[PDB]
Amino acid sequence: VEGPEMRRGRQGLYETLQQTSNPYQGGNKVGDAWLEHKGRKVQPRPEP
Amino acid sequence: MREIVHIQGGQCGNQIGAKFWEVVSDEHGIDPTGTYHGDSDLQLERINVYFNEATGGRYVPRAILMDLEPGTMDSVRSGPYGQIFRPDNFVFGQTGAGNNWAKGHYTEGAELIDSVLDVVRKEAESCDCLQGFQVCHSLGGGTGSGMGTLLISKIREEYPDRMMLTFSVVPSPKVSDTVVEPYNATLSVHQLVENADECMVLDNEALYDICFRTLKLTTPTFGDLNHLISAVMSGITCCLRFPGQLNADLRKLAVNLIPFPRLHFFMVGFTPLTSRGSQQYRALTVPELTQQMWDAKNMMCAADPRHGRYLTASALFRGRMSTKEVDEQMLNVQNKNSSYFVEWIPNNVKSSVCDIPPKGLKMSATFIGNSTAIQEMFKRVSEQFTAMFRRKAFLHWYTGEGMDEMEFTEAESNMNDLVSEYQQYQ
Amino acid sequence: MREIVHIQGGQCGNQIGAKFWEVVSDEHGIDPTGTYHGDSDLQLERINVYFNEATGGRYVPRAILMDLEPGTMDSVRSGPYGQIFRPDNFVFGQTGAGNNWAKGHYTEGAELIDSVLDVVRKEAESCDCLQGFQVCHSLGGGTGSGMGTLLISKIREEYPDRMMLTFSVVPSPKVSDTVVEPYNATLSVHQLVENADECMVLDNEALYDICFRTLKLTTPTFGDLNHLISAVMSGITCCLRFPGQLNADLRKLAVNLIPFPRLHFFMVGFTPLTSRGSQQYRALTVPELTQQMWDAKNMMCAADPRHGRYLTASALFRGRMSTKEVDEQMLNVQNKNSSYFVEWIPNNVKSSVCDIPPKGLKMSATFIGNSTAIQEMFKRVSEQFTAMFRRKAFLHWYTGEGMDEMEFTEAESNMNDLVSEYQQYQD
Amino acid sequence: MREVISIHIGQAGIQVGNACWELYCLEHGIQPDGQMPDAFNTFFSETGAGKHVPRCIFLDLEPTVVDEVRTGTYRQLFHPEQLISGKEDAANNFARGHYTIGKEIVDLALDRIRKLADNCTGLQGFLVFNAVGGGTGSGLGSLLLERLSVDYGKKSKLGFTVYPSPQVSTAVVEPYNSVLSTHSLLEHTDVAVMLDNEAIYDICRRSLDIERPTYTNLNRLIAQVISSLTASLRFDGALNVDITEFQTNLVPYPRIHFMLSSYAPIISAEKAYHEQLSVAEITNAAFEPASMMVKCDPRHGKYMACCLMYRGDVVPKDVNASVATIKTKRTIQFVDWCPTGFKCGINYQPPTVVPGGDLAKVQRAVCMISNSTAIGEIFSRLDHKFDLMYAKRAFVHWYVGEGMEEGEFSEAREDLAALEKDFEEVGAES
Amino acid sequence: MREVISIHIGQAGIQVGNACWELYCLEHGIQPDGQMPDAFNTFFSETGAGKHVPRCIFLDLEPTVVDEVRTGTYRQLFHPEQLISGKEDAANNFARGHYTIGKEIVDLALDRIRKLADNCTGLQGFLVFNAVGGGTGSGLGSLLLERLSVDYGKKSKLGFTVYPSPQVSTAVVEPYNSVLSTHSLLEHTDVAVMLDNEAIYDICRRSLDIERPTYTNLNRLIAQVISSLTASLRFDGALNVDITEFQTNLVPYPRIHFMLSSYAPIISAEKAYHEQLSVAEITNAAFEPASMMVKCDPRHGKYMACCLMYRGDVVPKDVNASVATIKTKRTIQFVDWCPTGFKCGINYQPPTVVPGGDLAKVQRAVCMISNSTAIGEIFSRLDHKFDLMYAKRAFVHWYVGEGMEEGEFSEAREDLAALEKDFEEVGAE
Ligand SMILES: Nc1nc2c(ncn2[C@@H]2O[C@H](COP(=O)(O)OP(=O)(O)OP(=O)(O)O)[C@@H](O)[C@H]2O)c(=O)[nH]1
Ligand SMILES: Nc1nc2c(ncn2[C@@H]2O[C@H](COP(=O)(O)OP(=O)(O)OP(=O)(O)O)[C@@H](O)[C@H]2O)c(=O)[nH]1
Ligand SMILES: Nc1nc2c(ncn2[C@@H]2O[C@H](COP(=O)(O)OP(=O)(O)O)[C@@H](O)[C@H]2O)c(=O)[nH]1
Ligand SMILES: Nc1nc2c(ncn2[C@@H]2O[C@H](COP(=O)(O)OP(=O)(O)O)[C@@H](O)[C@H]2O)c(=O)[nH]1
Ligand SMILES: [Mg+2]
Repeated sequence: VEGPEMRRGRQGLYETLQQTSNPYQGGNKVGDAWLEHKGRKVQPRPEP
Repeated sequence: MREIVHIQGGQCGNQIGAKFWEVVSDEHGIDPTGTYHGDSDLQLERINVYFNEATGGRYVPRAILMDLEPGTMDSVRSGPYGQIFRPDNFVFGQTGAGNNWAKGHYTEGAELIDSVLDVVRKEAESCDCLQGFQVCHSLGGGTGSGMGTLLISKIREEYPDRMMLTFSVVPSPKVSDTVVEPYNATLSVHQLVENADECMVLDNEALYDICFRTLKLTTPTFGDLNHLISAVMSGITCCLRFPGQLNADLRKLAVNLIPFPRLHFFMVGFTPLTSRGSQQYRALTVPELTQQMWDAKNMMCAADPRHGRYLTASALFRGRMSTKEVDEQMLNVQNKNSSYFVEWIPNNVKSSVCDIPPKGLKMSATFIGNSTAIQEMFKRVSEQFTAMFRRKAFLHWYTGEGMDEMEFTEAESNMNDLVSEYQQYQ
Repeated sequence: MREIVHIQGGQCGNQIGAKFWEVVSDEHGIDPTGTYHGDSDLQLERINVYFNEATGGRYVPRAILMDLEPGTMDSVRSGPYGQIFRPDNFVFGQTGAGNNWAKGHYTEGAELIDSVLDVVRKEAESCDCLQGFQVCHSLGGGTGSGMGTLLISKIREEYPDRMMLTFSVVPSPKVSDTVVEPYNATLSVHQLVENADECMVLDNEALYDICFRTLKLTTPTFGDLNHLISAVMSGITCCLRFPGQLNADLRKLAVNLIPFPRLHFFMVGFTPLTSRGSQQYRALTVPELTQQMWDAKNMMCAADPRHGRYLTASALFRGRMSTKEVDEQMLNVQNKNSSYFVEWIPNNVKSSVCDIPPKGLKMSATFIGNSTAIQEMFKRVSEQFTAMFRRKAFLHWYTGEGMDEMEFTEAESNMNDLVSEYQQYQD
Repeated sequence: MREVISIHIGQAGIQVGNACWELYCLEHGIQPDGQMPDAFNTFFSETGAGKHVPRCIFLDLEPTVVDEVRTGTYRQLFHPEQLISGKEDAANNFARGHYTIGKEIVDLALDRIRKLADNCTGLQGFLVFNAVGGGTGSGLGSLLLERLSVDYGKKSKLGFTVYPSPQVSTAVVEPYNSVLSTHSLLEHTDVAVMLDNEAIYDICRRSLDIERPTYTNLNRLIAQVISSLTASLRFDGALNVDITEFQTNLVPYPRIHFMLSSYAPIISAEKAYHEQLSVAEITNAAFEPASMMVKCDPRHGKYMACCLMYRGDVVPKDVNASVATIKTKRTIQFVDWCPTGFKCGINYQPPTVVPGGDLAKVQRAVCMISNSTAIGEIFSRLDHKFDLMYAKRAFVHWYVGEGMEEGEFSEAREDLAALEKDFEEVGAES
Repeated sequence: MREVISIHIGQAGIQVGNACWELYCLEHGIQPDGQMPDAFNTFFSETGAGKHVPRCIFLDLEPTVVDEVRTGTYRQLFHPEQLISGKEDAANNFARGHYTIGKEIVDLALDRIRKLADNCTGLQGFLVFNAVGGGTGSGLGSLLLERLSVDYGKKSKLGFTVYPSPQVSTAVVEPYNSVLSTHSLLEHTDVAVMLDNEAIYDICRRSLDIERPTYTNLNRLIAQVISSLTASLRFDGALNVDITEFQTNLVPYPRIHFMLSSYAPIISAEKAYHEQLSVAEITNAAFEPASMMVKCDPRHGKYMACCLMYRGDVVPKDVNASVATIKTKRTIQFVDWCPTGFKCGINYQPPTVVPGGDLAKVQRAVCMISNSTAIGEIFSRLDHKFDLMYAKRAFVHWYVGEGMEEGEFSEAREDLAALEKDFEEVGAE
């Protein structure tokens, strides 16, 4: 029967150890606590 | 041609070496079906160290799986890269030790050691110049703790001049996994003193600490800890399987890390572990590898290295790396921290470089450190045994199987003997 | 090979220090991603002052951002130019001091200041030569005051041969943003006198009338306020990162502007402040720069320079300028009104020229004034602190965390010492 | 991650708790089923997949008000175990809520709080809601407030208490229960933000211009005050404030911790278009006495410490400009020893509008929460009412039967003499 | 091969076993007729062409509870002659199930154990299910466990025994039956797991909010615990615990082998939506005393040994953090000579849900079995009930005439007297 993270979505430590891919400009955003820090809302407006 | 025979012991050993061959075969470019799919001839340049050529290009490891219950036989067979092993190396029991060190060593280990010793004798004779034997097991259990240490005593008598690499996990201090850990560990360490050439101490709670703080993994699974062990198991044999500007095999490390024959326990770690968030922003250079090398948070042992003096140290750098930049930063860490290195051995740190790095990484390094701080693990394991032994609890299981209580009394005496020997050199 | 470490503390520090990193990244020419996109090769000459080389040519700032409240780093990362900072430098807390100097300095700082000196030390010996440290925090608050000044005290003990800038914002004269501002201002001053090598003061109402009367904008926001705060700090280090005819490093800004070690507090002013509707009528000539630079309205502190003389003045000119007109204008203002200058220092004004101007503008200047008129900013806070303390107001919150009134008596004793010695040298 | 655990005791708290949690689900967009169609995380804990439960307990000895929530529009919103009921109510008796009935329910009540404490990582504080005139509002809260202080050290508590008006009240022993509850909230509650029942009736009649309001209408604009002060914790702002920021900013002395409350824009939907709602107009309306949530004339008293909670499209200069204009007005008077009297908390979100509510959609809003010396007028009239009640020991025999003793009446009266004399001397010029 | 044989003795054995194999066939996909539409070998032996039969025997002296299984929906699952019946009941007589009518029925039982043991390749242990208050469970269980000890030496024998409650005893001669059963189970059974029918009643009333529970709802909760202890065999995990792993790591002394039982998440369907069930929260619920399945208070005792069986999607990272947080709590106490008091076992399959059962779908679950010094409270109390009854020889004439003479009462009294002296010295610091 499959383990926890095989059904969570993140599989193995290949990407984070071999340092392939990239969190920014990429697809994988499921691993790192800095990445799942959501943070407050954004109300953007350029400086006048 | 300097080949290594792998022995995997018990629940911990069979799971560690499952991911260990899952990484090394990927490092050498081996697909799940055991054939070859690589691109550089350097990968196939030294495969006799770990693999055997078979008919049709099949690559089978020299790994002997040994355990007392058949539960882990399906666990490694149905896993990823789980079919690469020869079936004659699947020597297994049926009853299970049940965390009974006496059962793995005396009662049911007797009818299984004579079977696993035939397989090791089969694999050792087929290969030409044995660099040594690698064993992986646990110290808190009964199958890899008891029957694993019985294999060490038998294999040392048969091959006394060969080298034993003992890979052991130690019971964690802050968290307990089995109640009988003081009985299992203090007994298993004692035969590791006279028989094992060198031992490489691992610890689970240090591996949990590394994943949560350094790698910043939200969920570190049971195999993520296993993956970090395999990254350092593959680093010890970096110079064997690959060329290098400065070569350092197993025996060159052992003579430079063992000043006295009973002080052969090491604390180890892997340098270039950066989190996914801090992945881009790290300028991967030699100063980064050194400042993470001697960080106490990067160690994979329960003992803080700042507590006890480093007796000897070893570094195995990997990558196209400047040999001066290695050397001028070994001197930097020795001079900036003078009290943590022992005085009566000049030039404690020993460094070597392997020209090819692991896949996807450009600069990497693995560590071995023979420190006198590891008595903190040794003293703590022993004092749990002394509190256990004076009440004689959890002992009727042990003494009902062929151990009188006196054989335990040499166990803490030898355990107190090493903490006496570590005490005088610090 | 001179490296400047930027330190931001608290709600005000992490928000307005972000915009300082907005303008430097816009002026050195790096994108929000982190790569170089500048036109000239002059920008790449001195990148090491503020940024670290990394993998893929990315430049990560030498900045540690630190506070006790998690709300700021939600805002810091979400804003533009927010991805560039290293997350290892993003050390934060969980409780939050909440405008209290005692919680930041003693109670809830003690479990975190040991963490922030691990992060600072990692970026300390990473670079070659520390020129010093710069910090931009708040004095009316508590998460950047108490937590900040303890860091400022600790780094001087560890690194005593390096220099300190404190771009500290003081409470406004006519309005107050927090009730307990006079306590946290005076307790921060008592620590910043003996630890900070020099101090530059910014005041929000001094920014408010500038952004309305001179910049002719009806509703500037806080981002408009922080821009002139961000613009002046880039004028501090203009001569470092870029060549020029005459170079003034940041140690020059210390050794020249400060006659005595206690008399180090300054005031700052950005010179070319013209609106969008009034720029094309104005001729961009260095007489027009020098008249605005010496104006009382242009200063970004609560003081009025007609009250007190300048002990030492400075000017950080940026661009291609004729230095004869630069020299003779400062000579003229020294000769037009010798009453407004301190008499017992001849030729009080320093000028240094950076050959490249900032983006868009072609001629600019940055006034640094160690004026004795800024004792009014000290005195008005000092009379507020005496009046609040004499009824022991708001004191059980402070003394309950490990404070006693001995420091509060001592904090006043250095507070009124400054206004006494600043008035003494004016006479 | 920071969280706040609101506490509501008494049926006044539950009806406020029905109104206050109505807006929190509406403002964050939570449907009554409890699903999302990290802003919720300061009030709602995630459970499983896309589900939110309130970080609150509804403990009350009266079961009819508790199960009304269990059968209302929010059946699947609240955790049924967090809603704690009682077999019999205290019924305007502090003795019944503190000693006899209260003891067998606070053991279960603190267990839920302990279960709530481990779920949240960093707990910012507790918001306590009760009516000091009620039995379980005075009794059960007082037993609960002292148990929280001995369990969680120094953690912030916000007393959002409902006091009876000296001119209008709906029970005869509310002076007894308010006096006895005040004896417990001085030593425990960090900030006691006051609310008057009759004062907000005048706001609905005059400013909100609805001539027939009910308690559902009255609780909503109270609930709009509660969200405005905590929205800075909820949402980003130019100058954010916190729960922990508020106590050390508005309480100068450890036994003067009472706050008056005022909400500036109170206009109807038809009035909303015709009013030029503006930053100067709302701030000038904030200091206007009829906008106060508590029936006070601040001309008689003086403002010691004040606090401005700004929501919406507010630029920094006019809120600072409104600071200067108030200080120039001789009508608004401050005590001479607190020159820095304003805290400006600006939030970028305009307040939400409740469907079917009397309040209209507005862009800018101000929540004034200010300490003042006019609060002693409330406690003097309550003490004057308590003096007539205790002059002949009427309504005392109920209290002595259920555990309480005669001497507790004198000790609670002794504190209000000390509280009243402390209000006068602090406001006294020196 | 990992192969275990479970025996069910007495009325409580049959009803627990009926709810047991109900959950076991649903776990492995076995239909009630036995037709599967690799891991079944722990409890089901494959027979012929695609049919599986339980590795159990339902032996009892009441014919009414045995043929209820025969007439029930599981007529095609169990073997016909593995459901052993009896002509005459023991009828609350310990001497009858030991000497009078227990002799002629134990020979048929041993034949079916031998036939089942030869069918299984490697036997892993024995599971027994009884209530010691009844005549059949105490009497025949004394004789049956005696015979398996001689026949099957040094083999693990797991005991799931149900004891009379402090407050409730639904039979009068239960203090006689319980004390005389403990004389036999002390030397022979390897691990005994104490259960009390009235502590499970408190669990069902509070956790499952059922005001009217019955024996079937009690046995659903028991079947979940037995499955959780044996799920390590049937499915893999990061840390899997054999039944042979279990005895040696939790039994410190030969005469101390009684265990407590705890299952952490007991949540109905309505409450499962709102409760955030994570590892740190449930490990506090496992050590919570109201969730303990016997009426001994662990605050009075000291935890000597403790085993944790974790089911479901349990990561191993937080179970180390969860155990350490328990050890930092002051209320949970450990004996001074055992600093290492935990055994954590992690299994990857979630517990199944039966259709119509009170338990709901839960992602992660914890089964805790511990050894504590508070077990002397349930043994000194039943000592007081038996000593008071033996003061004037109540209900003794029934026992004397059925073979068991008067010495066995004094002998079993002295055996439990040494047992009471045994718990007070092991807890001594
Ligand atoms: N503002 C406001 N006040 C309320 C509301 N409901 C009740 N009150 C006030 O609360 C007073 C009664 O006190 P409570 O604490 O509610 O009485 P209780 O909770 O039933 O106390 P017990 O009788 O002991 O159960 C009334 O006089 C009202 O003035 C409400 O919804 N809004
Ligand atoms: N766990 C559990 N215990 C039960 C159940 N039903 C009855 N019991 C217990 O069993 C006790 C009755 O004694 P038993 O051992 O069942 O009686 P018996 O097995 O029929 O033995 P004899 O009557 O002598 O043939 C009661 O006191 C109950 O506590 C059940 O369904 N589950
Ligand atoms: N790093 C690591 N440690 C393990 C692994 N498996 C088991 N352990 C450790 O080994 C100890 C118990 O070993 P055990 O399961 O009893 O081994 P056994 O004797 O073969 O059954 C525990 O402290 C575990 O933390 C593994 O795959 N990796
Ligand atoms: N220019 C500017 N000043 C600010 C800003 N935020 C706060 N301040 C100043 O800082 C003081 C309040 O800071 P505060 O938030 O309490 O600091 P902290 O809580 O300790 O981090 C006020 O006097 C403001 O003048 C901002 O965004 N821009
Ligand atoms: Mg009520």
